[PDB]
Amino acid sequence: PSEDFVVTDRGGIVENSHRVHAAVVDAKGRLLYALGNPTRMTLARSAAAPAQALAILETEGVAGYGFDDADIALMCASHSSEDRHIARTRAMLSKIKAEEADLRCGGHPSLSEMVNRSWIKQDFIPTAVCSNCSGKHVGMLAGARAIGAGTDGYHLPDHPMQGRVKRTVAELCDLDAGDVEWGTDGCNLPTPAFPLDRLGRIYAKLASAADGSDAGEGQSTRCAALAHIFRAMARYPEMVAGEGRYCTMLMRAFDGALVGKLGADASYAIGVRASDATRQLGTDGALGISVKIEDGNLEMLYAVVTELLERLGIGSPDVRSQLASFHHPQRVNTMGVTTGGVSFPFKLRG
Amino acid sequence: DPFTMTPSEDFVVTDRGGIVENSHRVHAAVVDAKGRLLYALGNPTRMTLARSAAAPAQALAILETEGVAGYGFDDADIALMCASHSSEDRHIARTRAMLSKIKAEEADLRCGGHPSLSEMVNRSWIKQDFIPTAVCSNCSGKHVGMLAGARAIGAGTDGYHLPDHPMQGRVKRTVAELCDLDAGDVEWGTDGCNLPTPAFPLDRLGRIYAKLASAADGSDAGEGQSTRCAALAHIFRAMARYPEMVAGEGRYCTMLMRAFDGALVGKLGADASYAIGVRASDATRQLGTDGALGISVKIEDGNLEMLYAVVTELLERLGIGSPDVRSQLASFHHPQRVNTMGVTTGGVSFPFKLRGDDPRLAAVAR
Ligand SMILES: [Zn+2]
Ligand SMILES: [Zn+2]
Repeated sequence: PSEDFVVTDRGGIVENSHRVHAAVVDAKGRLLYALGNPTRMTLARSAAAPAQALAILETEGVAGYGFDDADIALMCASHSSEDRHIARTRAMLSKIKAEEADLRCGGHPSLSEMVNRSWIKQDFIPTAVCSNCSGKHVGMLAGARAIGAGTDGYHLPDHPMQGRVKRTVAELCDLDAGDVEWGTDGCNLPTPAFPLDRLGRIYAKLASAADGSDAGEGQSTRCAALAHIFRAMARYPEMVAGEGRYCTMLMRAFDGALVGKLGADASYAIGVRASDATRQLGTDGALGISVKIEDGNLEMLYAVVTELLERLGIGSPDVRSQLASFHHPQRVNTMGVTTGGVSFPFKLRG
Repeated sequence: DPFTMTPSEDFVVTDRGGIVENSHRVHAAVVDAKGRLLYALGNPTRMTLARSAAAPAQALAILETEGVAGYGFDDADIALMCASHSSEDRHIARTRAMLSKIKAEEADLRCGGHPSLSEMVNRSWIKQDFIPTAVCSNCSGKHVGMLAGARAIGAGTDGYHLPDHPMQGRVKRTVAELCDLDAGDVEWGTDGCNLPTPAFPLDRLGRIYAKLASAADGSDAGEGQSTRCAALAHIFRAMARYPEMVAGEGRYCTMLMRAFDGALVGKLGADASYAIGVRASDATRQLGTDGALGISVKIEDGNLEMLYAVVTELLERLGIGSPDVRSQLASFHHPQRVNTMGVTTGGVSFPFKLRGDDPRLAAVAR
């Protein structure tokens, strides 16, 4: 495994360096390109949300609630707690006849500094309905209600809804139950850990299912649900994160060519639909990308993800230039002087 | 394998339920009053931007500027020269009092405003829609001292912050001399407050602080000192007596220095460097030196929360502190990992190994 770093400098002098791991996999999960240790055991955190959305959508009876594509995107989200995410959360609660008091997630400072500053000015204390995970929680309420399971402990590991989540994660990873480890996330759900390349496998299967759907293929019910999830994220990326957020600007820039998702502590995953770019990389199908910054730095994650799309030729220069402020973050001091930059001395191995 | 551990494996690590979340490479040097390396983590000579952990050397360059003594700066003013302060009202007030002492105005500052280094101060700013200005800079005390030096020598206050200005020529020389380095062995960038900022091997940052602490020792014992040594001792005394000017309420540097009640001074450098100067004590003697001691730390990826955890762990391993004094730092030592429903999800640990084994075990500094 290579010593792959992203490095920041001040006047050419090394400031910080961050170890990068990355996996690029085809639709079956075969490893195509790598940085660092592409199989590093990694907490997927909220980059697992589409698999959790799959578990929700595959639960008997959930279809009768009439969740729409923006609802599903919110199930996939780490949203910024904008008023529009709160509103959709309440509208999802109304659809399943539940109440904010039924949520088992808690409030937290918004993932958007601008939202949080507006909260601070107004003395606003976030509650359960503000959780960046509030959409997947409503979905898990919905699933528990759907099969009659009882709603108080829908978040606990021994509840049938978390059993479905756990089975669904392992099946998407093509792992045995024993090879996925579990802790607890900030929103109080079980959260999985598995080799980094398998996170890319999940998103390659999202993008693969989307390709099979627009191609009129016989699809399994699971493939069709994955296709729907892809479609929902790509259509409502503002629900997946929010205004000014990397995930939203990425997906907006690519206009349905890919879906992408943040994991807390600096994981990222992308599913890329089949394209001239994927074919040039040497695969006849969809593509998956997963990334982990070893030390957890988000600013460096987004810089590295954007540099990696460039290395991979994914997008056009014009399309990627929408992400320019993430690719080379601003390094400007309190008097407007540029003090340094970011570098990418890493080499993608194939 | 505990019998093949290497500096490349010196890490501080967070976990979720025992599953590794993040890991951060640790570099540290522990040196005696002459800079002799006593203990190390990672690469103790890593070329490193000291950032505002260099501030006591800039304060020294200010105080050794002929004619500055006539302004009547007091020990709290000097502590503020050594500061990365929280932009509390008292820090802003002292900045304006220092401007008045040298007959200058806020428009003479060449630093700019920025969100407070204190979350609580920043919250009050956000409520009031307050836009911070030059006089709010965490470096304002330093900048005023540089204005004072430029005035005292007749240099001209426009440009005091630029490398070619004699005040910055004084800084650059003073820094190299404290590190015992030739000029070509210190590199220079520009910091957030718009001053030249130095980079030199990590151990030399410990060297500067060992020299602060040593000078304090000599002054307190009544030894005849050079003008420089007496000035170092004054800087030490100022930081240790007014630690709230060096940082602010709730800040690590202030809580560290209050807890130790004069036994040491310590200072943050941005992007996760730390420096501590320790007066001679039973603890330093058990560590095997007959004088003062300096410590310098760098988290490679720049994480501050991990910095404070690591510095506190390292003080415990060095036997510096009592569990009682060091217990005021307990929230820094083991950062809370509690989710939005009050459940603890994980923790920090310190898989690093202080060195200073089989002779065939190479200690390749990395
Ligand atoms: Zn969550
Ligand atoms: Zn400064």
